[PDB]
This record gives sequence, structure tokens and C-alpha cells, in this order.
Amino acid sequence: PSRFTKTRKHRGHVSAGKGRIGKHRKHPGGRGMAGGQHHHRINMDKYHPGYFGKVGMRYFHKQQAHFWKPVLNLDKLWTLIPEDKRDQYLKSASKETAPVIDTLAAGYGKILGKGRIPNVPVIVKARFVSKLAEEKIRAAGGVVELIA
Amino acid sequence: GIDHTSKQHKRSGHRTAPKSDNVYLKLLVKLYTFLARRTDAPFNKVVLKALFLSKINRPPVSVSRIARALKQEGAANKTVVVVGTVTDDARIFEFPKTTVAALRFTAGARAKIVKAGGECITLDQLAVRAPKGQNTLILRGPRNSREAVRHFGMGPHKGKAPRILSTGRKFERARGRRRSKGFKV
Amino acid sequence: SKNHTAHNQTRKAHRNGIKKPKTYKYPSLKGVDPKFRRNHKHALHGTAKALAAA
Amino acid sequence: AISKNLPILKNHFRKHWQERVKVHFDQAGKKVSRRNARATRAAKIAPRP
Amino acid sequence: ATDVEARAVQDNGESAFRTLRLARSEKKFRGIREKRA
Amino acid sequence: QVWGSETVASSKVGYTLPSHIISTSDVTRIINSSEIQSAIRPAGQATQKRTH
Amino acid sequence: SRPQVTVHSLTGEATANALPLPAVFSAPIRPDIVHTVFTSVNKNKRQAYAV
RNA sequence: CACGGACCAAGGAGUCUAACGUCUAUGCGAGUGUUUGGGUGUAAAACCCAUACGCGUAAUGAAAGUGAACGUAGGUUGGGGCCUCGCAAGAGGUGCACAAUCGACCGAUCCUGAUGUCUUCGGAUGGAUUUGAGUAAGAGCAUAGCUGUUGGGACCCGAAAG
Repeated sequence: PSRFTKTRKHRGHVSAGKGRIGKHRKHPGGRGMAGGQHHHRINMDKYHPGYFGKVGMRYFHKQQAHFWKPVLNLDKLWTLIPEDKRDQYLKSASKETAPVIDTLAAGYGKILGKGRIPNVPVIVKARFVSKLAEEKIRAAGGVVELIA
Repeated sequence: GIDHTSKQHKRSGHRTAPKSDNVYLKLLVKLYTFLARRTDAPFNKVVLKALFLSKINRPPVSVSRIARALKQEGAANKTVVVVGTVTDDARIFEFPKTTVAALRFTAGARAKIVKAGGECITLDQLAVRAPKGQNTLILRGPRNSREAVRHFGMGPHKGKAPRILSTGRKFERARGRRRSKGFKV
Repeated sequence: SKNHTAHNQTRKAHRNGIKKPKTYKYPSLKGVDPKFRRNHKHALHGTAKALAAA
Repeated sequence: AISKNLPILKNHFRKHWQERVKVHFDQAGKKVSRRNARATRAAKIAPRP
Repeated sequence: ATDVEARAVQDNGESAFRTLRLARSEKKFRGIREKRA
Repeated sequence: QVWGSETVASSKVGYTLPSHIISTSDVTRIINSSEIQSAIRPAGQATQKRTH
Repeated sequence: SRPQVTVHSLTGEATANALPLPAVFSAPIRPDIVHTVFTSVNKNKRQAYAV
């Protein structure tokens, strides 16, 4: 839709939208992030502070496959059971048959401890575990069994 | 001429009709302009103005925000009214028996309510149940919990986020962010 | 006058008005001395504890 | 010019990028041209998978 | 198949955070035991 | 069996037909009901006379 | 439940067996996205042109 | 008594794209995006779809790493609406969004160092005028539009040069 643009409303008016005193010209101020600490300094000091420097050590040949650990909180833990089965364990709540929840097959590398779970005993298989996320499982009669 | 106190011919900055072209929403405004003009009850002026609200100002009211709102003292038997979307939540486990009135329920939220003994009605079967707004409880969703509100007001010492594309220790941590490199804003 | 006039600056200040700072009840406690501020934390705590059992 | 409260953008269009752009109008034609040369291959090898 | 649906609970006294925390420092002080030996 | 129903689900995976914002489309038939009409103040003067 | 439509012959006379109206015929007839989804699906059979 | 214009016809200048900011519409909704590809076709259309992947659901730290409920997810003060009482004024109850303020919780920083101890590992607990683009009953993803941005010949025409 070029008929909706404001070039169509600007036919007739000399200096089409860009003023008469200071005209529209090709790059006043430089090309790109030019003048980051010379004349556009107080833009970069107000709106993007943290530019213009070097912090931290370096990691030669970083592979993001080592740092794969997608988290899961406890409040989303019963979603890994299918819905037609997850309510059956909520009603029965039997400890001799605690439903096995495998976090790694669902695709998670850590179970974290945000939220409260119901007091139903489950056993949870996970690579990595935080201290609350086992404390809230073992308080529910649950078992954390590490994997891989 | 006159010595103009305040600005002439200024539109009041409120919309009087939705920006949308939804025909099935234009009939809800044809219902609630009748109600709010021919009923002295102030509930109908609230739902009238709330049907004009844009999607940003009309955030989703999750099904735990509802189930919390019936834990108020003496508010179990109210009917909840949401003039946006009502979404599901898999963090709550027991849900009460109430009738919720809403524009759009999702699939997960509509299944959760009718499983728990409740029911889901639209905003036109509410008007035959409450023309004056008997025992309603208008809930609203959180507005400042967007992505775009963490960036409003970004300046020095404000505490807001930067508008940034990619994060990491190389992107916007060095100067002005720690006293080692220059200063700390 | 190519060097620092202040003509028209009072016109421009009074178009959007010169605004008062919106005094709130419960003003902040970021400048008050920390000895009082630490004990005021424990004073409001035991007040709510005593009004819990009431 | 660094202008307003906007993201810092990396746009790598300083080389002669207009000589090397491969627009895929072939996307419809090559699907027919692979569904052809599969059924040509499948009939060439007779029964075999 | 991974571990099958809904087996039984054998809660032992040790915790899984204590194991991951001990196994980490056992990796971290591998060599200083041989310097101490 | 293509677009599904309330009894037959759709042959398109994960699809339910869209649901209504408003249950009916004759808004005047829900205006002219028992509960609305007995809960409104009375009408008057589609165009009102010019005083003064 | 659903209204029963009449099956017609090849010659014109209304054959006795009736069919329930399906569930898609009560879907919301919203002409504001049929307008929007048309004018970006009517563009999907274009050929490029340039100088 | 500044510059352009002798007259007429036709041509003639904010476009397109990559990546984004705000706002709006629509679809779905803690999910979302079919179209690299496979199936199909009345054939560059349409229609159907498995795995992954993108962004989101978790932050923080240079990093090793740890990783979010003392409390009917808290206390106070405002707060639409609803409710109760009264003919009504008004009074009380509950108070979503939001705005102030005081806390709590996670991480870093600084401090305290309990059971046990491989004899120095472990880091419980309790802190602090510190700190974070955080938690505190999710709000996003995708498509479309105006305006704005940056690179691109970039509104069209123009150097002396290299």
C-alpha cells in the first residue's frame, strides 16, 4: 500500500515533509554508529550504557552444545504426564505406584524449585537438581534419581 | 477573538468505538450502548468502555487470576466478567465451580472450567443474566507486565532495561555499567 | 544575540505548565539514616504480628 | 547517525550485496522437478526401493 | 523405552543435590590428592 | 469429517472450529427479552421538540 | 439438533432422505478477515518483474 | 538594482529491501510459527503434514557456578466495580488494573563459619547505608499497516579529484 503512505499526502508541498530551513541531506552526522564518543556521545551514555569497552575473559571456540541446560520449575512438573493420566495419579495418590516423570526425554536439563506441587509421591529423573527442587519433592514423599 | 484559556477543538483522548472491524464485536457494542444509556447501573458503562480497548490494554486474564479472585471474603458465588481473553494455567490444581463471562476463552481454559463444574458464557448471555450487573466481579489482567514496558523511561539511574537485540558479556556491560570501566550509571 | 539569550524561554516553560512534584503519602526512606531505618523495619514487623492475632 | 532510543543494529550490507542475492522463485518448480526425478528414478530401478 | 511407567519408591537417606555437589568437588580436587600423597 | 464437529473431531491435526464472540446475531431479539426490558428505564422522544 | 437439508435428484424432485446440517455451517461468518486473508492469498500466484 | 524562469507539449524527484522501535488490527494462547522439506494437485495457486529449529516460558555472574512462597504470594495508603444497610443521603464489606512505600525470595558482592571432616574439604545458619535488564497465580509468538531507524545508488541532479 503506497496509496496509504504520506508521500501521497505530500504532493504539492515543497520540501516534502523535511522542512525548509534545514533540508533533508545525505548523512548529516556520519554513516552508522559514527561518532559514538565524539558527537553522538550523550546518546550512547544515556540510552545504551555499557557500550565502548571490554569486560570478561574470552572463550576460544565456544560450542553452545555444552551449555545446554533448559530449566523446568516445579509448578510445570505435572505437565510432563499426559492429561488423561496426570489426574489419575492425583486422585489415587498411591506411593507404591509413584509415576515416573522423565525430564530429559521431555527435553529438560534441570528441575528448579519455583512453585508448590501437590502432595503426591512421584519419582523424577533429571541430570541436575537444585536444593529446593529436591526438598519440595522429598517432602511430597518423592525421589530424585539422577540420570546419564 | 477571545483570549483562549485552554486549547480549542481538542478531541478528548478516548476512543468512542473499537478500531476493529469485527462484526461479532460490533453487535456487542450495539448491545451495551443500549444498556449503558438506558440503565442507571454503572457496571454497563465499565463494560462499554472496556470493549473499545486495544489488545495491549486488554491483557489475558489467566484462570488462576480468576480462581484467586473467588478466595475473597464473601465472593465465591459471584460471576466473573473478563472483557479480554481467559487463558489456561497448569500451575493450579483445584478450581471452584463458577460461571465466567468472557469474550474469548481458550481451548485449555474452556476445558478446565467445564470440568470443574463451572460454565462458560459469552458477554451477551450475561446481559440476560445481569442487565444491571447483579453479582458481577470485573477482573482485569496485568498491563505493565509486557516486554515493551521494561524499556519505557530508559535513562541514567532509572533501573530500566536497554532496547537490545542480543545479550551476553560483550553487549552493553562494559562502560557506564561498572566502576572498573569509567563510571557506573 | 548569537550567544545565550533567555528570551522566549519563559513562554516555552509555561505552555506545558510548571508542574508540582505530586506529593504522596508514605514518602521514600532512601535518604534517612540507616540506624533508624533498621529499627523501623522491626517496628512495623511486630506491629503486624500483633495485628495478626487481633 | 545514532538517533534515538533504538537497538544497536548490525546490518552487513556494506559490500556489493546486490550482485549476490539468490531469490528462490524455484521453490515451486524444483519441487515438481524433484517429484519428477524421483518417479523417473523409481521406475528406472524397477521394484527396488 | 526409558524407565517404565509408575514404579515404586525406594527413598534412601542420601540426597541428589549432595551427590552432585560432592561429585563436582571430587572432579575439582582430582590432582591435589596426588600432590598431597 | 474434514472440519470436524462437536462429536467428530477434525481430520486436520489439532483443529477445532472457531467459537463465537456473541451467541446470537439478532441483537434486537435479545433487547426485546424478559430480563432486559423489565430492567431498563423507559424510553422517550426519538427526536425531541425544540424548546426556546 | 441440526436443521435437516433436502437431497435433490438429478431431475429436480426432492428425494426423501435428509441430511443434518454440518458443524462448519454455523462457524462465525466474519467478513473482516475473509477480506484480509483474501488479499494476501490472492498475491500468492504472482510472477516477478523488473527492468 | 538577490537567484531561476522566452513560450508549449510530454517525461521528471521519499521507492524497494535486510534487521528493528512504538502504536493498531487479526489468529491462537504458555505456548506459538504449515510452505528448508514431504504428500497432493484441476499444477509457480490451492490443500494436507512428521521431526527439528526460532522466539517465549528463568534470572544472575567475568567465570567456576548456584538458581526464585516466613505469610489464605504478605503489610499499609489510595483504587473502578460489586455487595450489604437504609426511601434516599451516606455508612460498612470485598477490593482487579494501576500508583506510592515497607518487607520476603533467587543471583552476584561483602561478612558470619554448624553437623561432619579426604585434614581441609564441606557452607548449614545469621547478616549488610551494597547489587541485577530478576521472583512475587505466566503473555507471548506469528502475519498485516502507517510512522520512525541503520546499511544499501537510497528523494532526484551536481564536484576539484583517486
